[PDB]
Amino acid sequence: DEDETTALVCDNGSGLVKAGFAGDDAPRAVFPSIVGRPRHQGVMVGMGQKDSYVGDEAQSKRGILTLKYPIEHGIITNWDDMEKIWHHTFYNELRVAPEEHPTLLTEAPLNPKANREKMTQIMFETFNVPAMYVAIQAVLSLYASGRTTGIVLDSGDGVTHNVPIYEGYALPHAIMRLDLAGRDLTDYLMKILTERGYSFVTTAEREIVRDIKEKLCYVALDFENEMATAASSSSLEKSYELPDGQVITIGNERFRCPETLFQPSFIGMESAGIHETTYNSIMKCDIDIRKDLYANNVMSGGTTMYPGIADRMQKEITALAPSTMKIKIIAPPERKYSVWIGGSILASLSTFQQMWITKQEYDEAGPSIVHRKCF
Amino acid sequence: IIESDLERAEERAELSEGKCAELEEELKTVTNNLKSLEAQAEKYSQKEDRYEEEIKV
Amino acid sequence: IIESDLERAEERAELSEGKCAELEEELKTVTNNLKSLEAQAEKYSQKEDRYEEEIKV
Amino acid sequence: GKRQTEREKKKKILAERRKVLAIDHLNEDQLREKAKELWQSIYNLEAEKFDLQEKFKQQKYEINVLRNRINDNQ
Amino acid sequence: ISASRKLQLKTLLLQIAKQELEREAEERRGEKGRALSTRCQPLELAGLGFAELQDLCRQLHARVDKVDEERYDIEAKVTKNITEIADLTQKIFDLRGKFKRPTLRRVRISADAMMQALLGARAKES
Amino acid sequence: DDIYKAAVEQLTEEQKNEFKAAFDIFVLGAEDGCISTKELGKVMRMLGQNPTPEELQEMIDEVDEDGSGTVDFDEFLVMMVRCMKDDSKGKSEEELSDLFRMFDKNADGYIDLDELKIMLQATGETITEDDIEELMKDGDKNNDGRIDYDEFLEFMKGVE
Ligand SMILES: Nc1ncnc2c1ncn2[C@@H]1O[C@H](COP(=O)(O)OP(=O)(O)O)[C@@H](O)[C@H]1O
Ligand SMILES: [Ca+2]
Ligand SMILES: [Ca+2]
Ligand SMILES: [Ca+2]
Ligand SMILES: [Mg+2]
Repeated sequence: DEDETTALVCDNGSGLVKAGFAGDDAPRAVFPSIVGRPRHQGVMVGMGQKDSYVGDEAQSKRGILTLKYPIEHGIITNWDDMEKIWHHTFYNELRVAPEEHPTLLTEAPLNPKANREKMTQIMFETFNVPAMYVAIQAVLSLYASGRTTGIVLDSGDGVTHNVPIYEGYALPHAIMRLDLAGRDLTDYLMKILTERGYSFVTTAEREIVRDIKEKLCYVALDFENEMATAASSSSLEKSYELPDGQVITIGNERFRCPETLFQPSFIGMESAGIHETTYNSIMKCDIDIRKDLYANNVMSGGTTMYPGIADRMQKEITALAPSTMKIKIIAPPERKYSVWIGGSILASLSTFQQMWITKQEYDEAGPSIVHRKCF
Repeated sequence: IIESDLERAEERAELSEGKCAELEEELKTVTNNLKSLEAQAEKYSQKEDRYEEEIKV
Repeated sequence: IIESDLERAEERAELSEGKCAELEEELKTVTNNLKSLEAQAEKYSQKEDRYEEEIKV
Repeated sequence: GKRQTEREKKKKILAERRKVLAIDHLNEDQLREKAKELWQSIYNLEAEKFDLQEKFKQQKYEINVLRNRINDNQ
Repeated sequence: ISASRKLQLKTLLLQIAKQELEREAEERRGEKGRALSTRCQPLELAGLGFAELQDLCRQLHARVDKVDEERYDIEAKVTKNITEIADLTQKIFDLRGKFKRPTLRRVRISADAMMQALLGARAKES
Repeated sequence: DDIYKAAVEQLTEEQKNEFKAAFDIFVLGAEDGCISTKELGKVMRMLGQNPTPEELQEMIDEVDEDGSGTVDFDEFLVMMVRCMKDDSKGKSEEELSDLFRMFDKNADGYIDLDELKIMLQATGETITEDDIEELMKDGDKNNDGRIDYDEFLEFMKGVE
């Protein structure tokens, strides 16, 4: 299927795995990060004895399979799910073995050392891979953006990373990760819908309402004013049609769901909102480059697909920062895949072909030394 | 014969309804994006007018 | 009964096809207006950036 | 952590079949016949390996065949 | 043409198929014999001393371990292949099921009993 | 129909004469000169067992070669010889895979018409072009020029 000896770019982002060959502009195999496990034991004869579903095979059946998240906040919980999702991506979709081409994986900023050593060991010992490389997502996203300056805000599913890069310079001391993202928003919407009257307590419905949020939920331009005008609703409340057919009616809750990002007090945490944390990060940077960080801020992550985030960011930053300079916020189209796109354009360079880590040196050095070599 | 005809008409209607729902979701998304673009364009227009006035001053 | 069901299925298929066609025309119109508005907004932002450079100078 | 132990068990499974050999209590003539039994073991081993190889080939064809079926009834 | 001719052709296909399978089995046995003769060559114990036999046995043990390692790798590959084949076959079964469950009609009454009950003494050849 | 017509032609002349006599007995006084659902059910009652009407239809559909909805002599032989199940005892899945492989000698996943024809040539029997076309159709369902493994599996019903 592939006639070019190039690394397979597999972005294992929290919530959605995006795998594809280098050189492509979009991932071909896109599936959620979920593992469905046979709950009961059947006396039936003939069905697949497979004890571990994955991807679309699990999405197609969520009532029988208990759903487990292979990644939580960033820390890898179960490694069997890791081996399952890579083995599946290798021998069920791509139809190619890892013994013929490299593999450029993308990991989140500020992750545990155990996670890195574990994935590297599974990719070297178990699977025969000629070479591995771990890369931070923020750099590849800035590559795909086509710039060298700005602060990347990557909001995945269970973690949110703010990474400032000015004039092509990483700042490992300022990268601050906060576990507020799509899962805590799904939980907030679920508890407020339970407050509305429709109560559910199973994961399949949780994924359904997550999809409903992805499709409908947006960000408000003025929270309190929308609350007041929605008190007497007319066009502000919408009636959604569940894929099963049950008629759901959702009004203001939509534009109050992502608001939890701006007010973490809703989930009883002393952490500051994403905008205030980004602002504090800007103060932690130097003054000289702060204006450039204001003018080149970039966004990444699937959570940014909601309509109305750019305007909300502009008003909040204008209210926090002075209103004398110019603070333009740029969001490139299809930003979610941009990271992966970067991977593709990063795997075609010959120099990058010279910066890989082969098996033998890793085996003698050991995983810890490999951690030192990368950084 | 009539059961075969019913099955074919049902499959046709199901396909049409699926495509129609996909078109509807796309329409909403594109309409929200267009509304946002119109609002932002209006802001840029008023801002550029204000900046031309400031240039004269 | 199966003939009645076939008639109902044909009616629903016709309705869905008509609605899908109407939505396709609406989508084409909205995309035309969308690209026009995108061009207008790009022009406005370029003029604003020019005015900003002039203000600084 | 169990996966690391799995790789360790892979090496340990290769380790279990090998055992210490003693050449001190044997004489000149016996060692020869004993060498022959080691040789037959070698022979035996390759045979099974060969079998596996041929089966592997066959199995690969199976895979190919199977793929075609999903490409004809989709 | 007739259907009996097609059945005759099909059964001839089956027997010529079986003979081909036997020929392929014999060829595989021959290839196995030749590969064994090429890989594992006999020993040469004539003229070896006490320590030389010891060193030869140690080398044979090392070769034993190397071959077992290769066989274990190939067997792990074969097990992965078995798993993949089972998965793919079951998926194909689920796909191709739909409406293709067959049976042999039971109202087809056995001719012997039917022939006796219809004829009596006239039924001798059937 | 395949195994049925084979068994029919395997009958002897005296057997076929008894079959014609039994046919005349069944259509004795009939109005269509053949054994329809009515006459078949009458015969079944005369015997003892009772046949379902939908079952009578499905049976007449499994013996006719003309399209009359009734059983004539040419179909009487099939209806009176179908008792032995010739297409039973299906070959093991491994044997079926071997069959597909040796019919797919060039290792491609498809039994092109060339392989089927050379196989028919190799069998030795005088292969008629009509036989080649009928077998090619029986195997290759979608008529793309080759018999895949699913179409090959379809080729095993009525075969043993
Ligand atoms: N099309 C979409 N619309 C809205 N939200 C989305 C969409 N796709 C993903 N998300 C949200 O983004 C999160 C997953 O983001 P992720 O795939 O990790 O981004 P990235 O791959 O850029 O790191 C989930 O919480 C999900 O709710
Ligand atoms: Ca007839
Ligand atoms: Ca072939
Ligand atoms: Ca075909
Ligand atoms: Mg992200």
